[PDB]
Amino acid sequence: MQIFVKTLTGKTITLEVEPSDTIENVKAKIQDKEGIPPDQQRLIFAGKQLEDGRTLSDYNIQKESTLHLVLRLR
Amino acid sequence: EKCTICLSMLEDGEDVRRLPCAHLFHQLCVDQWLAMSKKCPICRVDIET
Amino acid sequence: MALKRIHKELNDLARDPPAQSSAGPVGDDMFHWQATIMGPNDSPYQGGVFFLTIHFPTDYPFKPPKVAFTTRIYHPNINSNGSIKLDILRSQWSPALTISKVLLSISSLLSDPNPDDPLVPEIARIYKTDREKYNRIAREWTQKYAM
Ligand SMILES: [Zn+2]
Ligand SMILES: [Zn+2]
Repeated sequence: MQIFVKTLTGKTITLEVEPSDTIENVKAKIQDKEGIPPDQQRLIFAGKQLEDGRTLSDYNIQKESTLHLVLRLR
Repeated sequence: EKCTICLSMLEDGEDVRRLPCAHLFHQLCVDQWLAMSKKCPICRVDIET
Repeated sequence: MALKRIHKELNDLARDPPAQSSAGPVGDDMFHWQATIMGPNDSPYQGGVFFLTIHFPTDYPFKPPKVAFTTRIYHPNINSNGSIKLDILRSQWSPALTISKVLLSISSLLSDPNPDDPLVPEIARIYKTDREKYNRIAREWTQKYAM
């Protein structure tokens, strides 16, 4: 399953994922693709910040859903 | 041409309304609005002026 | 009706999602959404995610959605409670307007406040009389509440 992660830049990075993937995993895929440390990734989808523990499916992320990546700069 | 109120297309064979300002809507769509307001949903020009 | 229109909007958000904001159903009830607004740039909110509740009334789009911040924010037009004094959400509502346009105009509000019609007088005086105090406090609030 392919999803889109939109950054503030506007750049849309694409990810191969499975609904069962943790947000943890997705952040790890984002790190793998674009080099960002997962601790400085906030993922948003449909007004919700995505919690690490939880999964793509139980945020209802589907094929071609677009997440938003904002960075925390901690 | 898309009705800005219902976001469905303005098809041939539908009851449509062009306001004096030249903006098109489904009649049934805009009539609900013109009930509560005499202003064009798109440009806000008053339909009586 | 409302539901069709809400679904169309949502379908359009998926097809072509805005950067700078995100929105959708809190659960399966389509009439209650959440949205995020990224603090507009060239503005003291930059870097903050601001969470909003959107409640669509039963006769949307003919009545505006109730839109509130849940992130606390320093702004002349948002109080604590996160009520928003923005024209299009009251007198200048139009059924031509979408939630994304609402969201834009709230971002627009964040960029350019209306201190002359302020929901929070305190903050309006400061916005005008001392801008850099206003920015400083807004930036501080951002970092405390939106980051
Ligand atoms: Zn219509
Ligand atoms: Zn018009």
